[PDB]
Amino acid sequence: KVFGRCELAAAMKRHGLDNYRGYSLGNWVCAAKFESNFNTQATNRNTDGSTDYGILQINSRWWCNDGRTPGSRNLCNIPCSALLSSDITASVNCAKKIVSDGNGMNAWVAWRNRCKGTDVQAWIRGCRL
Repeated sequence: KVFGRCELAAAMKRHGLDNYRGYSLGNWVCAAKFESNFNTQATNRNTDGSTDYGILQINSRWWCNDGRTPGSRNLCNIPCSALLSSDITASVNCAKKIVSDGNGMNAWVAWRNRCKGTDVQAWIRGCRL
């Protein structure tokens, strides 16, 4: 599906995204919109048979496998299609392993370019919270 700022807020929040590694909820919703407007089925093909899927665009050469890449590690140790179902529990689950190594959310090129430095915790406000 396609989400609604608010609708996705409380979902991330039930999945432990509020504050995790000192990133408040707010941060999360914002990387969402500038990665794929809050579109789950959304995939995007980069240059070297590389692909970023769903809600947060977790890219295949590093985190998941879509059977095809000369590199392909599956650090998140899952199947990229886990990433294209409206069941967000494979994206959030993986995000936290992403966030956990070095670069924090600065690893979501659109979070460091569009919400880093802004008033993030607004993204979350009005969504009944």
